[PDB]
Amino acid sequence: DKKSARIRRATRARRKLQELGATRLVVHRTPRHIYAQVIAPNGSEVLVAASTVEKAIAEQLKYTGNKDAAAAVGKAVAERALEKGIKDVSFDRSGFQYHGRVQALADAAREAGLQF
Amino acid sequence: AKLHDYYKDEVVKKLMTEFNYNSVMQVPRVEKITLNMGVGEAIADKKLLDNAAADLAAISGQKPLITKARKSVAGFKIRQGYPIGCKVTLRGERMWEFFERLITIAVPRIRDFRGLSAKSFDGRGNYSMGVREQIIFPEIDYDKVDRVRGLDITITTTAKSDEEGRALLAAFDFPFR
Amino acid sequence: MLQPKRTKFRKMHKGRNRGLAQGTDVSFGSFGLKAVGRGRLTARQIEAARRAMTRAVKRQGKIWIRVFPDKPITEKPLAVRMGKGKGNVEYWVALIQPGKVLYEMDGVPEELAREAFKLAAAKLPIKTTFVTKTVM
Amino acid sequence: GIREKIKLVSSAGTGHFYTTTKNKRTKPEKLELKKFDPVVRQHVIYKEAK
Amino acid sequence: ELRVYPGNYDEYMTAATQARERLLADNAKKKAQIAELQSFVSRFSANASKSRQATSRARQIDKIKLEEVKASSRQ
Amino acid sequence: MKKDIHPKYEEITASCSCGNVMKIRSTVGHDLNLDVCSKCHPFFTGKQRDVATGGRVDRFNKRFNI
Amino acid sequence: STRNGRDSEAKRLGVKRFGGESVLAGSIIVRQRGTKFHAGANVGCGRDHTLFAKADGKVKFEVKGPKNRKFISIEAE
RNA sequence: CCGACUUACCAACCCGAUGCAAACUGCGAAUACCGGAGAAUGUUAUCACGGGAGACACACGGCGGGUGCUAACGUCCGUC
RNA sequence: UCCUCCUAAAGAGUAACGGAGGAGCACGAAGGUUGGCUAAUCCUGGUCGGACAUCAGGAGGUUAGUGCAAUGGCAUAAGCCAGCUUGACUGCGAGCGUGACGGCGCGAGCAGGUGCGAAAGCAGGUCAUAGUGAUCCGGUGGUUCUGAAUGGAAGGGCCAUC
RNA sequence: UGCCUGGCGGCCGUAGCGCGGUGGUCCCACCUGACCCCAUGCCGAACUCAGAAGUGAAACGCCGUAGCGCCGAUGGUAGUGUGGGGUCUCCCCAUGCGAGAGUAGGGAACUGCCAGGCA
RNA sequence: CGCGGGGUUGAGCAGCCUGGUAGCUCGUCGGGCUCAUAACCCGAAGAUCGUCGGUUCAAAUCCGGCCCCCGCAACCA
Ligand SMILES: *C(=O)[C@H](CCSC)NC=O
Ligand SMILES: [Mg+2]
Ligand SMILES: [Mg+2]
Ligand SMILES: [Mg+2]
Ligand SMILES: [Mg+2]
Ligand SMILES: [Mg+2]
Ligand SMILES: [Mg+2]
Ligand SMILES: [Mg+2]
Ligand SMILES: [Mg+2]
Ligand SMILES: [Mg+2]
Ligand SMILES: [Mg+2]
Ligand SMILES: [Mg+2]
Ligand SMILES: [Mg+2]
Ligand SMILES: [Mg+2]
Ligand SMILES: [Mg+2]
Ligand SMILES: [Mg+2]
Ligand SMILES: [Mg+2]
Repeated sequence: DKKSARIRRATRARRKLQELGATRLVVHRTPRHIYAQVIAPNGSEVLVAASTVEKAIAEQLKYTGNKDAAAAVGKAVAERALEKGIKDVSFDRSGFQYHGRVQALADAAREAGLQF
Repeated sequence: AKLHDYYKDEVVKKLMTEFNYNSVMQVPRVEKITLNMGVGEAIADKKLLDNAAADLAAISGQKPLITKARKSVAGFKIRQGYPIGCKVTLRGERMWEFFERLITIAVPRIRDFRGLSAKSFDGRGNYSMGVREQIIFPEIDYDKVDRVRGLDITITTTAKSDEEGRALLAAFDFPFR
Repeated sequence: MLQPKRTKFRKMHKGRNRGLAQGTDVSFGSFGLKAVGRGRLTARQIEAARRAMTRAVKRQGKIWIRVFPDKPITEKPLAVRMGKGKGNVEYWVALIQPGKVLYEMDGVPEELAREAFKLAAAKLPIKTTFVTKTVM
Repeated sequence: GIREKIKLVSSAGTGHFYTTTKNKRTKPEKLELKKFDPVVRQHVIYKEAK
Repeated sequence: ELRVYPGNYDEYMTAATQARERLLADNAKKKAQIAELQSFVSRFSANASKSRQATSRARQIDKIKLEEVKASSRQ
Repeated sequence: MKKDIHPKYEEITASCSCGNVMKIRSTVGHDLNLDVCSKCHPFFTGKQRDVATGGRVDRFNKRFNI
Repeated sequence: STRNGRDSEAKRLGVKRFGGESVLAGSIIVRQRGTKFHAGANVGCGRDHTLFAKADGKVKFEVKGPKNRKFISIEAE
C-alpha cells in the first residue's frame, strides 16, 4: 500500500527514540496540510501541538501545504513550546523524506531556539 | 495527446451510458503500457541484448531496462543475475502516443492481418499481445536490424473485469473480431 | 511386507512401550480386532495374519490395517563381541498397546467375520479380542 | 593458507604498522587506508608494505 | 626465476637441455621407485601377525619428497 | 526523464498513400509516407475476397466446350 | 557403525539471573544463541546477543510486543 | 496433420477421516533449580584463609535411559 | 584438536568402539553508516518460449534468503540494492559468565582522533556458535631502559611482529 | 458534553479475514499539472514540488452479518512428588499437584492525550 | 557392503596431467588391382568420453553420489 508502507519506514527511528527516552517532535504531512506535535517520552500524551488546521496559523497563509506553510507552522511549534520549558527534542521524520516542506518545517523550528 | 482528448471527451460518456455507472471515476481507464522481450539467446552473446535494447529504444521513446533472471534453472542453463530480458514502461503522454501510433498504423502493417484476438484478456481487465515482427514499426527500416525478434505489448488498465476491458478497448476502435 | 520408504534416520532408540492406546475405535468398517495385551508386533506377523483372514472370507469384503511398523530394529550378528557400534537393522515392528484396533473388515456377516479374526488372532503374539462398531 | 599476511606501514614517518591479511591474487594493489597513528596521535595514510 | 650460465647461446641451449631432461628423467625415476616402495605398504599394512613388518619402510617413501616440476614458459 | 539517456523525440508529419496526413511524435528524424492507415485498411471490405481461395468444378465446365 | 562419536564442549547457555534477582551494572542476565529474549528497558545486547544489565536493579521478564516476544527489562531501584 | 475418439491403468498437490517419531512442536505438567520475605529447629551445620592427608580399580538395589536380545551377578551415564 | 543436534531425565553439567553432520577457511568489501525494497510456490493472458527464462494481474504470505554443517534467530529485518567511507582505531575499563589451572568470552562508560547523518545517534569487524597450538631458541622494525674502569659498541630489556 | 475526522500510544486476534450496506461542510483518499526543489539502474507509477477542477469508484473509516480464524470452561482421562504393594520388560493403593485433545459456550473489541468541523 | 584399480568407437589402448583440437592399431563398408580369394591401394561411417548432479563463459578432464567389472582382506592360543 502507501500508508502502511510509510508507517513501516518509521518504526526503526521511532523505536530508538523510545529506548533513548527522549522527547520527540513528530510530523504528519498531507498534500493539503502539515501537522507537528511535541510528544512526551511515554509516547502517549502530547505537550504542544500546532498545525495548519488551526485558524490562527492558516488565516495568515496564501495556501496551507507549500514550503512556506511548513515554515509558518515550524515557527509556531517552537514559539509555543519555548514558554513551556521544552527546548531539547529530537526530530521525527515519521516516514517522510527529509527533503521538502518537512525540511523547511524543521529548519524554521530549529531557527527559533529549539535544539535538535 | 489526441487519444487522451478523445478518451476524456467521448469514451467517458459512452462507457457511463453503456454500463450505468454512478461516479465519473468508476469508468475503466488504461493506466500503463509495457513493452518487453526476453531475448533468451543472450547467454552466449551479450551484444544481442544491447541490440534488443536499441530496438526497443527505437520502438518507444525511452531506454529499456535490462531485466535479469529471478532464479536459476537448469532447463535452459541460466543462473541468477544473468541479463535475459528488456522492458519498457509507459505512463501518461508517451503511453497515449504509443497507443495511437500502434493502433492507427502499426497494426495494419503486420503481414497477413485478420484481427487481434478478443479472448486474450487475463480475466481482470488487462490485455496482452505479441507482435512477432519488430519491423512493422516505422521506427525500424528493415536495414539496421538482423532478426525478426518480437515484442510483447501489455495494456494494464483500471478495468475491474475483462468485459469492461474489452468495452474500453473497443471504444478506441481496437481491431477485434 | 510393510515397511516405510525413505525414512529420515536409519536407526531408532529402543524406547519403552508404556501407556494405553489411541486408535481404540473402529471407524472405517464394522467389525474389528482389538488388542488386549502389549508388545511389539513385527511386519511379518502383520502379513501372515492378513493372508489368513483375506482368505477366510474367500476374497469378498474390504479389510483395513490400522497399524504400520515404521520402527527399525537392529540385531547384532552371531559371534560378534559387544561394542564397536550399533547393530544392523533387520526388521520393522509396530508397537501395540492395550486398546489398539489392529485390523477391521466390512461387507461380511458377523459370524463369518468373527470366525475370520479367530484365524488371524492365532498368528499374532499378543492377546486380541473382537469388537464391533458403535455410534459413540 | 591462500590468504597471505601483509602489513600496513604508516606514512607519518614513524615506525608503527598495522598487520592484516590480503588475497594475493585478485590484483596486486597497495592498500590505502586511513588509520590512527598513536605515535603522532592523528589519522594518517597507511600504505601497505612488508 | 633467472638462472645464469656461461656460454654464447649454444652452451646455454645445451646446458638447459641436459639439465631439464635430466630433471624430467630423475623425477620420473623417483616417482617410479615411490610407486614400487609403496608395494608392501599398500599391499599388507594390516591383518595377521606380519602387521608391523611394513612400517619399517613407510619412512623411506617420504624420505624422498619428489621434486615438483614447473611448466616451461615456452609453449 | 533522466537528462539525455533516451533517444531523441521530435514531432513528425507522416502521410498515407491516399493522404490522411497525421502528426505523430516519434523518433525517426525524418517523416515517412506509408500504406493505408487504420482508416483505410481493407480488413472490413475485402474479407470475402480474402477467404475466396478455391474452385475447380466450375473451371472444368468452361473447359467443357461440348 | 563407526565414523561417529564426535561432539563439542557445552557452551553453558541459559538464563543466569531470574526474575527478582538484584543485579549490579554490567552483569550478564542471559546467554542466548540467537535472540530468544529481546533486550527491553535498561538492558543491552552483546555481539553474542548476550543481554546484560546497564543499570543496577531488579530483573523483570515480560512478553510485550506485537508478536509476543519475551523482553527482559530492569526495575532500577 | 492436430490427437481427431478411448483405457479393465499409475496418479503428485488439495478436501474428509486414522495412526507413528531421540535428532517433529500452532500445546504442556509433576518435580528440580534460582531469588525475596517470615517464624520454628539445628552443640555454625555456611563461607574465607593456613598445617596434614588419603583417594582418582568401585559393587548391588530402586527410579529415568543408551548398548545388548527391554538376555546376563553384562557394559556406560543421571539421582537416592 | 575444534563446531552443531539427540542420548541429557523442562536451570548448568553429564558417559560408551552410542545415533547424524561439519572446520583447519572467506571478505578491502561479503565491514561502518545513510536512504530505499521485500520472498518461495502456484493460477489466467502473452512471438519464437518448452514442464519451469522475460512481461502484466491475482492467491499466498516467509514454506524464500542467510559466503559454508546444524541449532537458535531475523520484517525495526541479521535478507536485497545504491551514495559516501575506513570504528577491521590507539590507551583503558565498572561489573559479570565459564574453566583445577594455563586461559577464554560479554561488556556500559572515560580520554585522544575519525566515518556516515540535517539530527537524535550508530560504529572497537561480519546474524551467533568452528576456521586452531603454550614455552624455549632465534629473525625484522622501533625505543639510550641497561651498557662488567670511563665514552661508545656487542649483547640483553620493553613495544609491534614472523 | 455528543457525533464524525487526523496524529501518537496502551493492548496485543474475544482485537484478524471474508460477505453486505454506508460517509465527503471540515478531515482523509484518490486527482490536475510538472519547466522548477527532488526521481526512476526505464517510467513523477514510488519519492518530491506547484495546486485545486472532479469523485467517494479504489483505499480508508463506521455499522451489520458466524461462514473461517481466535478465546474456551465443568467433569473425566494421561502424567507425576512422597510413602506402601504386585502375578514387579508394566501396573495397583494412600495422598498432593493435575494437563493435551475434545464438548457446552464466548466472540465480530476496549482505552488514554492533543488538534479540527458540526450540534 | 571393508580396502585399492578401471569404464572412451566392434576388440585392445592414448587423450585426465592442470578445461579452449575425440585419437591410434586391428576391425566394418563401398570402389580399384586379379581368372578369383587373400595381401595391397583409394575413400568413408560411428563414441551421451559408464549413468546422475555441482562449480565453471566453457568439462572426457575438476568435485561429489550411483552402477558394473578386476584383485585383496576378514588374525593368533
Ligand atoms: C596356547 O595356549 C599354547 C600354550 C599352552 S601352555 C598351557 N601354545 C602356545 O604357543
Ligand atoms: Mg587413574
Ligand atoms: Mg575410574
Ligand atoms: Mg561408576
Ligand atoms: Mg513410586
Ligand atoms: Mg556390574
Ligand atoms: Mg539440560
Ligand atoms: Mg534436569
Ligand atoms: Mg557427574
Ligand atoms: Mg554480511
Ligand atoms: Mg536501514
Ligand atoms: Mg549488513
Ligand atoms: Mg555466519
Ligand atoms: Mg663500559
Ligand atoms: Mg670493558
Ligand atoms: Mg635491541
Ligand atoms: Mg480446547
